Amino acid sequence: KRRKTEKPSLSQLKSQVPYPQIIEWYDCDARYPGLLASIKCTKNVIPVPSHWQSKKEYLSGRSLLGKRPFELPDIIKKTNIEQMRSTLPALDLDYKKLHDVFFKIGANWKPDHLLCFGDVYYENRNLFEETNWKRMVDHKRPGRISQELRAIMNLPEGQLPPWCMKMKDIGLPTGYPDLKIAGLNWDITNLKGDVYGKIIPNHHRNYFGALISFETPEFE
Amino acid sequence: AEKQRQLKLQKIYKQKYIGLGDESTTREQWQRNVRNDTLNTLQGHSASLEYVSLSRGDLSIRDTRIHLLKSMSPGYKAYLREE
Amino acid sequence: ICSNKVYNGRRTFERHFNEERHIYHLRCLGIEPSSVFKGITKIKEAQELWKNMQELELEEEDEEGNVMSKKVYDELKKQG
Amino acid sequence: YIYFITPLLEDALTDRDLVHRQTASNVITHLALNCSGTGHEDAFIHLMNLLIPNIFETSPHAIMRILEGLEALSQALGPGLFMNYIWAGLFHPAKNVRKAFWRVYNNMYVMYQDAMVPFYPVTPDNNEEYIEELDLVL
Amino acid sequence: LTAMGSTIVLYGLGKKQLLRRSVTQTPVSITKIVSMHQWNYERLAVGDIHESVTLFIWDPAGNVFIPYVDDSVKRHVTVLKFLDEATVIGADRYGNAWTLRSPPECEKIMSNHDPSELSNGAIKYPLDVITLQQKLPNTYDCKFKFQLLNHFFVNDIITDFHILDSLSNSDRPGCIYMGLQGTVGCFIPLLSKGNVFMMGNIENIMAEADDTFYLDYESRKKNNICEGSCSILGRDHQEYRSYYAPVRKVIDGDLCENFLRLSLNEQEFLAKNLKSVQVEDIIQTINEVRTNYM
Amino acid sequence: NTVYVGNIDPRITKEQLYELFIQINPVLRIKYPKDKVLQAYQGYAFIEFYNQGDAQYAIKIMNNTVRLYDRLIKVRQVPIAKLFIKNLADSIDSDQLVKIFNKFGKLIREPEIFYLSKLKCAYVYFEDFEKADLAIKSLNNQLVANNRITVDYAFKNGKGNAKYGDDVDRLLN
Amino acid sequence: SRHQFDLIMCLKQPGVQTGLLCEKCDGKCPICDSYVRPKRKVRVCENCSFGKQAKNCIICNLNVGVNDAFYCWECCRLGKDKDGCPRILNLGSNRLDRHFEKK
Ligand SMILES: [Zn+2]
Ligand SMILES: [Zn+2]
Ligand SMILES: [Zn+2]
Ligand SMILES: [Zn+2]
Repeated sequence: KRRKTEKPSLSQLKSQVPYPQIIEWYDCDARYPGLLASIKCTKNVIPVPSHWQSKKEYLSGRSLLGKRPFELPDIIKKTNIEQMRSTLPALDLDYKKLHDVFFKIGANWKPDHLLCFGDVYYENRNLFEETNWKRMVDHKRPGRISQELRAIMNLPEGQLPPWCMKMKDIGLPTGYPDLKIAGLNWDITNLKGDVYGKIIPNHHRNYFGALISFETPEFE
Repeated sequence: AEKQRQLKLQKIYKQKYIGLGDESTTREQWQRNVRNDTLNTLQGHSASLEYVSLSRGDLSIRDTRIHLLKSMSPGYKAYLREE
Repeated sequence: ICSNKVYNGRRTFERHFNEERHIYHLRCLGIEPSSVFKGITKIKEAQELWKNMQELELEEEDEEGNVMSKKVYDELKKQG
Repeated sequence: YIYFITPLLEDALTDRDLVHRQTASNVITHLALNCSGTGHEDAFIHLMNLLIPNIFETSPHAIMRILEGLEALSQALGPGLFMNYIWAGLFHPAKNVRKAFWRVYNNMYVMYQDAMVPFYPVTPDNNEEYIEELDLVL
Repeated sequence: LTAMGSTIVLYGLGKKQLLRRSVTQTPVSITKIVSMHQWNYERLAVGDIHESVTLFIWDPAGNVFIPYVDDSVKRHVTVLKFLDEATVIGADRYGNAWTLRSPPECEKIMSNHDPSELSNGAIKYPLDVITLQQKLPNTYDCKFKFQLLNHFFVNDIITDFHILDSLSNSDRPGCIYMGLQGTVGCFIPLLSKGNVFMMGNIENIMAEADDTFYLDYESRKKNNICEGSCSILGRDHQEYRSYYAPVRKVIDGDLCENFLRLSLNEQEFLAKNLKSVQVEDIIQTINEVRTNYM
Repeated sequence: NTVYVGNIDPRITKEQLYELFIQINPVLRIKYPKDKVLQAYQGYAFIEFYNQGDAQYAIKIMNNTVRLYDRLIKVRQVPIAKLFIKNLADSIDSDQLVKIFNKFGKLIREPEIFYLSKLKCAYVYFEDFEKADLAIKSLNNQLVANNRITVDYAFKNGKGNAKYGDDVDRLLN
Repeated sequence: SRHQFDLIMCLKQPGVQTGLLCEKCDGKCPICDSYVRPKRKVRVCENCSFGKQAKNCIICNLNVGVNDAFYCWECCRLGKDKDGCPRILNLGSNRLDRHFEKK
C-alpha cells in the first residue's frame, strides 16, 4: 500500500537517466527504479522484447498465416535435388558435387540477412521484405528505371523522364548533387536503354589479414 | 512436479554457488554478490592482483589481496573510517 | 497537459503521445516534440526535463593570449 | 555447415508451433555447443535474436529446451552479449519477466562467474559502494 | 592529442604555456580514457575503463573528432593499437586479447563520404541503421558496431602491443605484446587458407588428445591412465582459451607446440585421425612458424 | 520529411514506388498500406525522406508529373480561449458578435450560435486569455439589444483554470 | 533426469569412486542420456556407494551395473560433468506405475 504509493514519478526518474527516452511508464513500479533505469539505460544493454504484457503467447500473428513454408538457399538449390524429390503437393547425386557445393562453392557463402547486435524479432515482423529491401537499395540507383516501371510509366525508349523538364527549371536533386542526366549535365548520346543518367563521383589495403590464396579442403 | 524440482535445484545451486537471484532479490543482496565476485576475481588471478598492486601503489602485493578479502565484507568501509 | 482531458483507455492515452494537439501543447509550450517527452502527464515536470535538455585558446602575440578565446582573437584580427 | 542451417531455423524458430520452436532450440543446443568458438558468432547472434522472444514461453519441455539452447548460446557468443540481453531484462517490474530471466541468469551464474565479472553493468552512480579498485590505471 | 577523464583535448604550442587548440566532448558512455591510438592522424580509437573502444575521425575545419562506430560489448581496455585503418587491437584488464573491425557498411560510407557530413549534413544510412537509432538509442548511438574479428585469452595483462611490419625480415607482419606479469607473444596473420586449415586440424588433435588417450586406454580395458593424462590438468583447450569470451578466428599455436615434445609413438598415434600428411610434415608445419614467420 | 502520395493504382507495388522516387531523392522509408480485408493496396502511400528539403523538392518536381497506369500521381505535404455567452438577443447576428468582441480581442475563429432549453447562446473564440478576461470583465451581466447577456468560460470542467493561463500564455508565445 | 522429471539427483562433491550402470542403461550420459562421444567417467560421493547400493545403476537405480558411466562432450563443456554427484534417489513415477501396472 504505502510502498505502492511511495513511487516517484517517471519524469522524476528521467532526470537520473542519460538516455531518458527508453524509460517507460511501467518503470514507476520498478522495485528499484533508480537502479533499473541505470541498467536499462546502460550503453550496450538490449531492452527486453516487448511481447511481454501481451497474453497472446507471443504468436497470434495474422502475418503468421501468410508466411512462406521455406525457400532453399540458392547455393543448395543449385544441387538440383529440388527437381529430384518434389516436396510440394533414387535421387542419387555426386559426392563431389554436394561436397563442393558446401565447401568449394559455398565456403564464402553466408545468409544475406542475418541480424545485428540488438536486432530482436517482434511478432509482426517479417525479415523477408527487409531482405528484398536491403538488396533493392543495392541494385536500384537513381538515373535508371526498369523496363516494367518504364512500361507502366508509358515512357518510350530514348525519351527522358517527365521530371527532367521540371528538373531543368527547379534544378538537380538536392539529395543527388553528383547526379547526371542526358540532355542537361550529361551527354545525351550516352543515353542507353534503361539508364538515362548516372551519378559521377567527385571523390576520385589488404587489411593485414589478406589471405592472398583460398584453398578449400578436398573430399578425395 | 517439474517446477517443484526446479525449486529444490534452486535451493541446491543457491547453497553451492551462493548468490543466485531467484525471483525477488534486493539490490543490497545482489550487488553484494557482484562486489564479492568482482573482488574475488581481482584477487583470484595473480595477474589482476599484480596489476591492482602497482596501480594502487601499495608497499606489498598481499596488502592488496587481503585488502580485497577485507573489502568483501560491508563493515570494512567503517573499519577504514575508524583508522 | 491536454485540457486536463479524460481518456477512456490506456492504449488510447499511449496513442496521445503522438498526436497533433498533444504536440501542439508541447511545442507551443516551449517543450519541443517527439520521443523524449513521451511519458509526460503533468505540464510541470517536463519543464524541468526540457531545462535538462537545453574553451579554446588562440595565443595572442604578447604570449598572454594563451587564455584568449578564438573569436576574441579574431576580433583582434579585425582590430589589427 | 552452420550457415546453411540458419535460413532453415529462420522459419523454424519463427514458426507458431511450440513444437517446432522446441526442437529447433534443441538443434541450437548441439549445434551451438560443438560449433562454439569457431567464429560463427555472427550467425549465432542471429539464431539467438530469434530465441530471446521465446524465453517467456511456458511449459516444461519448451522452457527447458529453450534454457539449454540459451546456455549453448552462452558458450558460442560468450556471456557479454548474452549478458546484455539478460541485463536489460534482469529485474523489471513484471514479476513474470523477472521470474523468467532470473532462470537464465541463474544458469549463467552456474556455468560462468569470473566470465561474467567484467560484464556487470555497474558504475559508481549505479551502486553506492561500487569497487574502488576497478578505476585504477597504471 | 590528450584525453581528459571525459573529453579529448588537442593542445597546440603556445608560448609561456601551451594552449587548447580544440576540445571534443565524448559520448555519454565514456567515463575515462585508459589508452588511445591513432591511424595516420586521420582516425582514432579511444578506450575506456568500463566501456570499450570507440573510433573517432578528425575533421579539419570542423575542428572536432566525430565518433563513427561503437563497440559491441563492454570490455575494459588497458592498451590499444591499430593494425590498419579499419581494425583495432585491444587487451583487457582481465587478460582478453581481441581485435575488432569496422563493418563494410561503415567502410563504404567513410570511403565514399567526407567526415564533415557525418556530424551535420546529409549522409544516407540504410533503413535498418536509423530504426536501430530510434529503437535502441543507447547501443546504436554511434550508429555502427564492431563485428568481433579476433578474440583470445592470454591469462596475463597485456601492457604493450606493437605492430611490426616484419619480424627479422619475415614477410608476414606480426603484432607482439608484452604482458604486465611479464610475457611477450605474437599474433601472426596466416596467408592463404590451408595454413590455418592444417594448423586448425593440429590444434583440434591436441585439444582432446588427452581424451583420445583415455578412450584408447578404455577400450584396451574392455578387451582386458586417467582422463587428464595428456593435458596433465582437466582444462580443455577451447574451454581455457575461450574463458571470458570464445576465441573466434584465432588458432592457438602454443598448443600445437606441445605436439613437438610428445614421443613418436604418441605423435603417430594422434596423427592417424587425419587423412592428411604424416607426423613428419606435421612437425614441419609446426616448426615453420618460428623460422619463417619471424 | 514525410510526403503523402495519392491517386495510385493498386497494381503499383512497393518496389515500383521505391524505384520511382529514388530517381527524385533518397528515400528513407516507405509506408505503403495493404488492406487485410480485400488483400489489396488502397491506392495511396507515404514516402519519408531524409529531410524536408528533399521532401519539399520531391513535392515540387513530383507533383503532377509521373503517369502510372494512365492515372496521374498526386503528392501533398503532411488550444484557444472559448467563452460561453448566454441569453443573447434574437436580433444579434454572428457578424454583430464579431464586431462586439473584436474591440476586446482578436478572434481565432467565428462565434457559434446555438439554442438551449429557446435560450440563445454562443461560443466565442479568443486568441488571448487576457483579452478574454477583458471581454468578460466588461461584458459580463450586461444589456445589449435590450437583453441581459452573461459572459463566462465555456466548459471543456470550465476553461480558465490555473494551468490554463500558464499553457495558453505559452501557446500565445 | 533430462526426460523423467520427478527423478531427483544427489549433487554432492564427487569422490574417487566411479558410478556403475547396467548393460541395459549402457551408453547414456547420466545427465542428458546421450549416446554420443562420452568423455569422463562419472564420480559419485562416498555417501552413494557404501554397501550393496554401490552396485546399482546410477541411472535406473534398480539393476546392478557392470559398466562405468561417462559424461558426454556436451555435458563436459556445459560443466554439468562437475556439477556434483549424479544419482537417482527416487525410483520415479514411471518405474513405479510400471511395476504396479504389471503386478
Ligand atoms: Zn496529452
Ligand atoms: Zn551422491
Ligand atoms: Zn540402469
Ligand atoms: Zn551429457
